[PDB]
Amino acid sequence: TTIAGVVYKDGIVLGADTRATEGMVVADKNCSKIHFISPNIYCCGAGTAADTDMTTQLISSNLELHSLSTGRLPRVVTANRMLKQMLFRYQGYIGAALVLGGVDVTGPHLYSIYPHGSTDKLPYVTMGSGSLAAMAVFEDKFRPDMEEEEAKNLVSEAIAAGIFNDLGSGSNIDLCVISKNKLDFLRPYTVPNKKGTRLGRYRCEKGTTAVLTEKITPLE
Amino acid sequence: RTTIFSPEGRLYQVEYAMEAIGHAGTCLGILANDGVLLAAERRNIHKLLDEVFFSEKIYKLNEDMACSVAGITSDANVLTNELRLIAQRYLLQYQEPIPCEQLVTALCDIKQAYTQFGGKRPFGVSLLYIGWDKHYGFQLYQSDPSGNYGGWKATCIGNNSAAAVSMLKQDYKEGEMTLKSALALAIKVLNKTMDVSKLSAEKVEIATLTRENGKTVIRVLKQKEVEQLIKKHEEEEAKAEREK
Amino acid sequence: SIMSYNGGAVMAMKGKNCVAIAADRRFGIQAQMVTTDFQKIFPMGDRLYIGLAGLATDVQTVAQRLKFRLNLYELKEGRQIKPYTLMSMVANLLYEKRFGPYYTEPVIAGLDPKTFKPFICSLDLIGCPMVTDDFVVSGTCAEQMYGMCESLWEPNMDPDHLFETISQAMLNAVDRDAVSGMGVIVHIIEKDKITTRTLKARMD
Amino acid sequence: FDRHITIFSPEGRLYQVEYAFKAINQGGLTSVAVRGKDCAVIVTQKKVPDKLLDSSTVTHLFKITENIGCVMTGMTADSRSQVQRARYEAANWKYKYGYEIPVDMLCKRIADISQVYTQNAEMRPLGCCMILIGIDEEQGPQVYKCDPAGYYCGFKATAAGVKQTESTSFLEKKVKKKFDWTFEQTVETAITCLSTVLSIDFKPSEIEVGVVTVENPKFRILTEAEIDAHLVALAER
Amino acid sequence: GYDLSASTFSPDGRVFQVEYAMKAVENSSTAIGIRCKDGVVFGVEKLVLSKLYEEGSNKRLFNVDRHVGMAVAGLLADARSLADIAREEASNFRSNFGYNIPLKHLADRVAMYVHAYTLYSAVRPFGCSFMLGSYSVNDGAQLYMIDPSGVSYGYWGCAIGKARQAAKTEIEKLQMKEMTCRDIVKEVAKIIYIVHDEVKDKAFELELSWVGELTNGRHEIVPKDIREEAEKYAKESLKE
Amino acid sequence: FSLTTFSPSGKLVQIEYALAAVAGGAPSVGIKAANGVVLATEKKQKSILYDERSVHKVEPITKHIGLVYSGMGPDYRVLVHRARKLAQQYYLVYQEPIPTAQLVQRVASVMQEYTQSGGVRPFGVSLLICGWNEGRPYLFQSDPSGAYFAWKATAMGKNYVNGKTFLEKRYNEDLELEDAIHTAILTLKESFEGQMTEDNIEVGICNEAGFRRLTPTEVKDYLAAIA
Repeated sequence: TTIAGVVYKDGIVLGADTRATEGMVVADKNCSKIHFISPNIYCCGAGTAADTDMTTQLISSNLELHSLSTGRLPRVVTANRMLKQMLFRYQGYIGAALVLGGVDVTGPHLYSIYPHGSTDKLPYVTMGSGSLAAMAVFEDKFRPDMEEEEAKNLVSEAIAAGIFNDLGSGSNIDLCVISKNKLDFLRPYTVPNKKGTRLGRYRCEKGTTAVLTEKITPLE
Repeated sequence: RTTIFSPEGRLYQVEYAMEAIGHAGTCLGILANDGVLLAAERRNIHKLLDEVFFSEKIYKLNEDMACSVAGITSDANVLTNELRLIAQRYLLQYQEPIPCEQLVTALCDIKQAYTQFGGKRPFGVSLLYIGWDKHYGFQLYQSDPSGNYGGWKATCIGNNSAAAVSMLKQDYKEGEMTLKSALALAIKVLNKTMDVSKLSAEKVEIATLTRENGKTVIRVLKQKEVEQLIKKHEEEEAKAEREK
Repeated sequence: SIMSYNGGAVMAMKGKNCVAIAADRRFGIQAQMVTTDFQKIFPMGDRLYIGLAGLATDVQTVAQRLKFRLNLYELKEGRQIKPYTLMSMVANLLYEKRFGPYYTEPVIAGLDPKTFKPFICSLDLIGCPMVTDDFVVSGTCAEQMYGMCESLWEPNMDPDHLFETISQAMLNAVDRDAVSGMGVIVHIIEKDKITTRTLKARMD
Repeated sequence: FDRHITIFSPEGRLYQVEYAFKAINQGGLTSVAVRGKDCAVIVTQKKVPDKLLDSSTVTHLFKITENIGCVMTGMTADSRSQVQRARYEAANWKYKYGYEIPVDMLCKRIADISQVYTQNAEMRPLGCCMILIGIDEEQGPQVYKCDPAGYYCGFKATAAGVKQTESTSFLEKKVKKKFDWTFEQTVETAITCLSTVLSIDFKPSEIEVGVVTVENPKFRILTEAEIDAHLVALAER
Repeated sequence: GYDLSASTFSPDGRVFQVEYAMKAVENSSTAIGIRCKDGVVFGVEKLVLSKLYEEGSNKRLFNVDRHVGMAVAGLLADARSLADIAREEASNFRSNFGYNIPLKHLADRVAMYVHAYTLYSAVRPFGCSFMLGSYSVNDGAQLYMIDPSGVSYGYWGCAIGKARQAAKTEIEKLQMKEMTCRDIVKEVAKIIYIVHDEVKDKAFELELSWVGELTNGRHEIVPKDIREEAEKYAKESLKE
Repeated sequence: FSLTTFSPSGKLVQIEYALAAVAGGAPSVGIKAANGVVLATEKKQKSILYDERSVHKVEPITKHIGLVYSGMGPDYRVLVHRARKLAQQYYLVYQEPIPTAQLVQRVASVMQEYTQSGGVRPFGVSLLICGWNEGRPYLFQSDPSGAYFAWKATAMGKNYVNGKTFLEKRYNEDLELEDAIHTAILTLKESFEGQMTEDNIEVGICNEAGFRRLTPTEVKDYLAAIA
């Protein structure tokens, strides 16, 4: 898996791949690793998929419960403090490694959260198996106070580096752009890999399969 | 209070909970050889009530059972969830449907414990149960707020029950009771007991239990399906007035 | 391994306005076959089925505990269940045992009971769903069935061809897995009919 | 009868909760709070009967957080409990969510706590009112009050104590003209209200004034050398 | 009625049980405490009901910590209990924060434990008021009194019991803010001898305690050579 | 006095007295049009000092469910929180937004929890619960007893009888969400003891787009007998 984030001049850009493995075998191709937390806060997830799903869902519900009492827009510090406080309580048994980012009244914030409850807020973070390839691009090409399309190109380059140099990542690049006045969830953004067109045909015609038993059961 | 006897060996909260059912809508049941049915009256009669639900007083408990209630309605909503849990626990434990008497014993054991254990009120609800099982076939039961169930062939609970009972005593034809006969009797008992006359089809609710190809069926008659039952009643008692 | 103690194989495959699901019929301990009419596909409504491969104890337990919840649901509710929601119910049921996990990896196949568009899903033993649009597999012969469905599957398929596809994948897959086979059963479900077949398979 | 335990009466009323509003007037003091365009002020009187008391300990103003301040009116022991609970809630809010609690939220948390005492017969309600003040990010200065019953609302101005109707008449008469609200006008309005309803010709020792402003959002309790500056200006005009 | 529980209000917002618990303090012997420039001094009017009791029984001055003292008036079992609570509060404070508890804080922690008994139907309020007194180089001298309701205020001089009025009317004459502890001892004994009435009740014992510079922040019973030298001054000032 | 006690007639008296606290709260209107549901109520203050932009009698539970009440606001703030939690529990299990009827059931269960123990009083509020699920509008009415009723239109609070006859004589289907707001405000104008301003009432509507509390501008628009 491969996920990344940046902070540009106006807001946040997130990115992720779509491959999901169970061993050295590919199970899913069009997974969705970028999760809803709030209309201004999204999260990317690596590690054990079920843990990330349930954790993000729970914090999403709790923030939709907090923002509805307050009547205000949520903040990223609140989500971070929820997540880290839970993961620290589970002492690492929840394998949820995350890249959280949003935009609130104070401005754009970006965090990386580890399954033991450590947190880092930084202008660019990577996570997963293709972390090193992504950061090899960020360290060479990152600049402060960038534009939207420059940031999007940078993140796409990072995820593509993680794809074409790691075995556990591939098959697409998704993005999410967040700003004070807009949100653009881009699924898919680029399709760098496409299966090959098949030459022969193996369509089995009615009769090639032998049957012993038959039953029909009408409905309406 | 309910944990106190009278000198004459009586329990008056258990009697007041039983008096709290005449204020509720009338519900009767009629057993037959082809099936078994229920018939409740809708006192929720108003020009602005919506009637969104499938049924308001007939509650389905299982693939082979339904019930109707009379009394406090919150208590009914409690007991109808407990019934559905008992049924599914039996299914989980044996993977066979629960018979139509174990469920009644299981709910009456809950109702009895509220007349006996300190600071809690007896359930002000009587119930009727219709269902099928592979042991005794079609059955009809009647619970009371004290935790006393009884098998019946036709009974009535709620407002004006003592009159419908007397009618059923004088018009039930045991051994020769089909389902059309039972509905024809229901439309009669429910018209000679309702204060509001003419028995609008909006003011009743009927459910039949039958079997088709080794599967159980619980239907609910629609408006137009009950209009026919009503129209075939004034014709019947207009002919019993022709012979003057 | 654990799930290889009993064996199993389950597949689901969509068509155009239809869907299929298939399983093998063997029950056996490590290397000994006990019974050849073992149930691994369970109905959860009309136009909706679920399949289970893994440890048979967990298969029966999950099926029974899910029918519990489904019956209570559709009693409280006044409607039959959508597949998207059964998926989440199963995910919750399995994630409640995140440290005591049931050893199953279900497969769901059905049609939404209003618009009748097909649905297929897969889950792991702790409940991460996987809503594909081509096919899903779970069991001991997962690679062998991936290899067949990648090559034979086509986008739009009437039931007469979908049956052939999902049968020729299962047969040729379980004929290379030692602890899967002794029969193959297939369910085809449409808006108007549910068809069910047992197939001529090897019993070695 | 229908007045001893928290049951309902035939007219749908709770008399033990109404009788807790009467305990607010047993202390014999009156509090006033006023809101401005850049400020929010609370005011109360400081009545020592003995010269043996240390005047430093006799206060009804309290610091809940650095940015939130309170004035409590009613039975004195109940107020300390409610204030400590407010402080605990304000601290746990920041521990959990990572930013300072507003007044809008602390007030309703205290109200939610108070309503359980009316719905459960375990504990008595508290014979105390509470007025809070604080500066918000977007909303600006805020003045909030909560009751023994769990009612809460925001105010432009309000009072708590014995002279509360004859204070809210003064205040609603002054608020309608809608003059250019300022720090000095706000404090003058509060002191004039408390002087009119009591008719006492205040000293700097007989009152204590807590303030909060958009310039300095930190709650600060004023000194006698700073109340005199506002008191002298009143006699002029 | 409206005066049988502390969970009950009256139609004018009064809780009569808490007042009846103060009526019990009004019917007890008198204790006073005066805050000096460099310490605090406690004095108690200790009544001897019978000659069979030893000299030292029913001690109404308590050491709650090695820098805090406590004088009580009311029910005595209640006072011993509240002393035991004031001791574990200061104990846990040192166990958790690592230094001696201040008195403004101890007073609050005991006041809240006392106030908690004014809210429930299963308990009565406490039947004892009491004074606390401490001295520190940083915090200085301090004197707080706590009532059954749970109120707590600071003082320069205070009294609790029967002759509260008569004793404060004498304490206000003192210019305590100028004086030291050895000079205020004389005044404390003089007031206790002025307010004691020999006809209303039988003979009594004088009980004194200190905290200040001259004990180095250590709450002590006054030595005998000074207590007698003050009891003498009390007798010689009764020529008035 | 006691709640775990029947009368010889077979009545629960404290519940009847809790309904008397609903019958003395501010009026509240409810109308179910063909393409929406309206909720309107009287939000009037005892002085010009009360800031009306701080507390709300119309509150959202989800994107597609909303509330009003008649009676006690302290009691209302508990059930608001409980409903908002129950909706999230439902979403957490099924990942589908809760239907409007299941929330009413699960909230009447909460109201029934407070009717069976000693040492607890029932709620002094009735609720009106609007929704939009499955391409159809819904409107319910939960009571302190634990009982709910589905309505096409109704009114709660002061003068809840004449305000309901007004609807019986001035309401039909084949309406839409804009013809119903005029009728709801007209049904509130019966009991309004003074000039109706944009700040003296509070309105909320639900539709395909979801629940929304209208603003004082939108209130002042239709307060001119406009639409």
